Amino acid sequence: VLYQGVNCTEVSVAIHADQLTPTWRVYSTGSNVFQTRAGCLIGAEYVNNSYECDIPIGAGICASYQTQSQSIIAYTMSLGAENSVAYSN
Amino acid sequence: NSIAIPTNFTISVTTEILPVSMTKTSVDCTMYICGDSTECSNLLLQYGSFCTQLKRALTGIAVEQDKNTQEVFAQVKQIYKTPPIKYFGGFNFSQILPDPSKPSKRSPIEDLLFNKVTLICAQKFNGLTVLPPLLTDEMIAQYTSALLAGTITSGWTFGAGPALQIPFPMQMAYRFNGIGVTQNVLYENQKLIANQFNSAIGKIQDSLFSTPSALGKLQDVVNHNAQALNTLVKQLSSKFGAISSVLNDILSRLDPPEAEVQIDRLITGRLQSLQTYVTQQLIRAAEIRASANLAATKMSECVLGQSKRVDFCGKGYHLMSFPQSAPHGVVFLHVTYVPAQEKNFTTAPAICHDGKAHFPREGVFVSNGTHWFLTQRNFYEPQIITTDNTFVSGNCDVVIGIVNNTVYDPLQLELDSFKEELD
Amino acid sequence: VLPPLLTDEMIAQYTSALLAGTITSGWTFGAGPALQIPFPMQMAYRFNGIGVTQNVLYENQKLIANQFNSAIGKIQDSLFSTPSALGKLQDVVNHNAQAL
Amino acid sequence: NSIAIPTNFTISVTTEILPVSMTKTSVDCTMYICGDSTECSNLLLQYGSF
Amino acid sequence: QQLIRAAEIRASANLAATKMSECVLGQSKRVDFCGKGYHLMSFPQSAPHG
Amino acid sequence: YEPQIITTDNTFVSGNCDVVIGIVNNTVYDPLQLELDSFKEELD
Ligand SMILES: *[C@@H]1O[C@H](CO)[C@@H](O[C@@H]2O[C@H](CO)[C@@H](O[C@@H]3O[C@H](CO)[C@@H](O)[C@H](O)[C@@H]3O)[C@H](O)[C@H]2NC(C)=O)[C@H](O)[C@H]1NC(C)=O
Ligand SMILES: *[C@@H]1O[C@H](CO)[C@@H](O[C@@H]2O[C@H](CO)[C@@H](O[C@@H]3O[C@H](CO)[C@@H](O)[C@H](O)[C@@H]3O)[C@H](O)[C@H]2NC(C)=O)[C@H](O)[C@H]1NC(C)=O
Ligand SMILES: *[C@@H]1O[C@H](CO)[C@@H](O[C@@H]2O[C@H](CO)[C@@H](O[C@@H]3O[C@H](CO)[C@@H](O)[C@H](O)[C@@H]3O)[C@H](O)[C@H]2NC(C)=O)[C@H](O)[C@H]1NC(C)=O
Ligand SMILES: *[C@@H]1O[C@H](CO)[C@@H](O[C@@H]2O[C@H](CO)[C@@H](O)[C@H](O)[C@H]2NC(C)=O)[C@H](O)[C@H]1NC(C)=O
Ligand SMILES: *[C@@H]1O[C@H](CO)[C@@H](O[C@@H]2O[C@H](CO)[C@@H](O)[C@H](O)[C@H]2NC(C)=O)[C@H](O)[C@H]1NC(C)=O
Ligand SMILES: *[C@@H]1O[C@H](CO)[C@@H](O[C@@H]2O[C@H](CO)[C@@H](O)[C@H](O)[C@H]2NC(C)=O)[C@H](O)[C@H]1NC(C)=O
Ligand SMILES: *[C@@H]1O[C@H](CO)[C@@H](O)[C@H](O)[C@H]1NC(C)=O
Ligand SMILES: *[C@@H]1O[C@H](CO)[C@@H](O)[C@H](O)[C@H]1NC(C)=O
Ligand SMILES: *[C@@H]1O[C@H](CO)[C@@H](O)[C@H](O)[C@H]1NC(C)=O
Repeated sequence: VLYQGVNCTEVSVAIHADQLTPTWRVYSTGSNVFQTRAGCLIGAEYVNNSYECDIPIGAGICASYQTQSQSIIAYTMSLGAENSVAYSN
Repeated sequence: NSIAIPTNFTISVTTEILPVSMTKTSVDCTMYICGDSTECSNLLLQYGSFCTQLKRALTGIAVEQDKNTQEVFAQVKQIYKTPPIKYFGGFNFSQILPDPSKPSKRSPIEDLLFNKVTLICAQKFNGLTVLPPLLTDEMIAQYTSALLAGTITSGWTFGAGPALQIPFPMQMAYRFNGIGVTQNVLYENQKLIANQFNSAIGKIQDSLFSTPSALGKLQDVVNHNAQALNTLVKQLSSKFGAISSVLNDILSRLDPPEAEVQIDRLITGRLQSLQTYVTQQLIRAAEIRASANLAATKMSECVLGQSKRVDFCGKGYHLMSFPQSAPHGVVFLHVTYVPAQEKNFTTAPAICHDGKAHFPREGVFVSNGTHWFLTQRNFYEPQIITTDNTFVSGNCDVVIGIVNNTVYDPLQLELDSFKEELD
Repeated sequence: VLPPLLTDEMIAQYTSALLAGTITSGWTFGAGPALQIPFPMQMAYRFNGIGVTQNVLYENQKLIANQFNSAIGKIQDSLFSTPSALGKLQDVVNHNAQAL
Repeated sequence: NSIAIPTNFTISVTTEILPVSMTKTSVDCTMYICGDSTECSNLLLQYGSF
Repeated sequence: QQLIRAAEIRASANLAATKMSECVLGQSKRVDFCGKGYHLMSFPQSAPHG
Repeated sequence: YEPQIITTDNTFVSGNCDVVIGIVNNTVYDPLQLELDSFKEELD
């Protein structure tokens, strides 16, 4: 889940205090809470491996279900393979 | 029989600014109409699924805006890089290429464009939020950089297959053949052309720097969406016939049977305000989509190729274009060949030699008063009229305005010299 | 109803300028300074554009001019005799009048 | 191995008609809704900046 | 309704401007863009609202 | 890629060798001149 426009600290506090309006909860364990510009993403592990965008989240971040069993991950999307052209005179 | 032919040329760089994307908004229908009020929400439910349609319309717009940005900039299969040595025949691209010393890695012109146009919902906290774009400004700059590196190092080949390196002056030579000017014009004047290009780029920076209105097209989009949201928020203070614009005051002072009447008056007013806002956003979204489609077409035809469509890729004969990223849009720098310093010559449709009518193969016959020459149409370069330059069709009695002049046969001259002595 | 910024005379003047440019300078006035060219040579270039050699135009110049003049007369007869020819513009006028 | 090649040609002139502009209208919102009526105008003000 | 028609007219005007630049101020190799047949040239004429 | 011999039919001449940047030295084959040295090589 993505809580739009909010700091993860504020969401974590709202969960701790039993203040958050929706009554369902996401496990929210260590390393599954990731701060994006879109909002606070809970339930996906952020990795440093870029891939093609699958499910867009926002602000450069996409998520996908990958084998690493399988889980939902978040990553900064890749724009393409790099190709340095052998330019010369 | 009077024709004017350019004897010089100018390399001109012009700027075209197009919107690509719109601010992506999202509205919590229930909070806006019935903010934190159960009684209002329960009355709101009697109007059916209007909040749901409004939600879909705004979601569809947000998705479309990301589609528009992706369609305009993500036109390159790979992210291309320039060589470590940025020498391109004397053409200085340092003001359009990424500046590696600054954060965000934007070119000097992109940095200027971003500075000229002006996440946390500090403002308008009435259920109205803004979603970030899927591609960040850095990602757009990276696509622009890839497109620019592709054009500079591979010309038009990266847009129709694998990138193929070509020396930049030869790319320009091909572009000159495209407009209809021979390759030697570029090579003979390569230094002049590079200097005119570099000067024109400096003028682009001075024009954008000194003219506040240069980017008005993008600022208008920002201003119109900001005004639309400010108006939408302002409608909340209206009473619409109710005793008060604040639901907490209505519920605080009145019993449910009266509060429902005052609340329904407010629900009607707020719901009409949201329908007006969404309808206007759909119309503007359609306008932006059309602009984005034009920008994508221009990207493909001006940047990833050479276009023979008049005024499509700037004023003049199109040579090449370079994209630059801008907030909510794209700026194209169009490099064109503009004829200059034309000279007034006498012409003729054909030359009559021995009864044959000679027509030019690639050019126009001109006369500098006393002598006839064949020249390329777009650049004065007189050449001797020979059987290699012309073709023969028919006799001299058909063409209107045919003039009498010698056509030189290159081989016959040899026949009279090779065995002039017989032995 | 507000009047347009350009009057019908100003539009006619722009149309006249564009037509004079095309007739006396061909395509050159649209990409730089206007360069005069004899009209039959402009047509010869246009023939090379479509992929027909210049001698076809010069050998048949009188036929081509006659076919052009005939076609223009037919345009006037078509517009004069067909009330529906300009329906696209009349529909715009009718729709805004109906809306008001 | 059969090809057809034109031996003559016709110069043809056709007509394309396109709208460019629309009648420019202007509406006095207050006169239309509340023509020369102060009481109506004052009630109209409660609908905000429509 | 006026905003929707205005958008339609804008699209038509943009097409007309494109045709002016490519058909009148040049020679187009786009099939059927500047009339039926191989394009040679075009001439504009003014018309009410178009 | 379809390499062909560089001849006076494939190229055109404009100016001298001291203007173009990066010009290289290579033979350009004149098709007619070769005949002139074979057709009457023997003089009679
Ligand atoms: C390609 O063109 C750029 C200009 O568009 C050339 O940049 C030049 O960079 C040097 C060093 O940064 C500048 O020198 C100094 O600039 C400051 C102002 O920032 C000035 O106060 C100093 O007196 C000094 O001039 C230089 O001005 C700048 N050139 C221009 C025209 O502004 C770059 O060198 C060119 N590259 C090649 C390979 O020719
Ligand atoms: C075609 O036009 C170009 C200009 O677009 C001509 O080149 C220009 O020639 C003038 C006179 O030779 C140059 O002016 C001189 O520049 C030096 C610079 O140090 C200055 O010290 C002199 O006092 C004078 O102002 C001008 O710079 C030069 N421009 C460029 C961009 O190279 C060219 O000669 C023309 N060609 C023909 C065939 O007429
Ligand atoms: C190619 O087609 C054109 C027509 O598009 C041919 O020209 C036409 O030829 C006919 C017969 O020669 C002409 O008809 C005659 O016209 C005179 C006019 O005074 C009339 O008195 C005769 O009774 C007869 O009707 C016709 O006018 C002429 N059309 C044009 C526009 O010139 C041309 O001959 C054809 N070429 C080839 C190679 O077949
Ligand atoms: C037209 O061009 C011809 C050829 O360039 C000019 O005649 C040449 O003039 C130069 C001197 O400038 C002489 O060295 C050549 O021998 C001349 N060639 C011939 C074939 O006569 C001619 O003067 C030019 N005329 C005008 C009016 O500009
Ligand atoms: C081009 O040269 C031809 C041949 O010299 C000229 O044709 C002659 O024109 C005179 C005009 O009085 C006639 O009397 C001759 O009978 C023609 N001879 C031939 C062989 O056709 C022709 O007039 C010249 N054209 C121009 C434009 O000067
Ligand atoms: C191409 O060949 C020419 C002629 O052989 C070379 O020109 C000579 O270059 C040397 C360089 O030291 C000069 O000293 C001679 O005076 C030049 N001769 C002439 C006739 O110009 C030229 O350098 C060769 N080019 C290349 C790239 O090797
Ligand atoms: C969240 O709040 C902390 C302070 O509690 C702050 O340091 C951090 O930058 C904030 N993050 C965002 C994304 O606003
Ligand atoms: C191309 O030539 C220039 C001439 O100054 C030289 O500086 C540059 O290094 C050369 N480029 C390559 C890739 O060798
Ligand atoms: C072109 O040259 C002729 C002389 O050859 C001259 O009479 C005419 O005036 C010139 N054209 C212009 C526009 O001056």
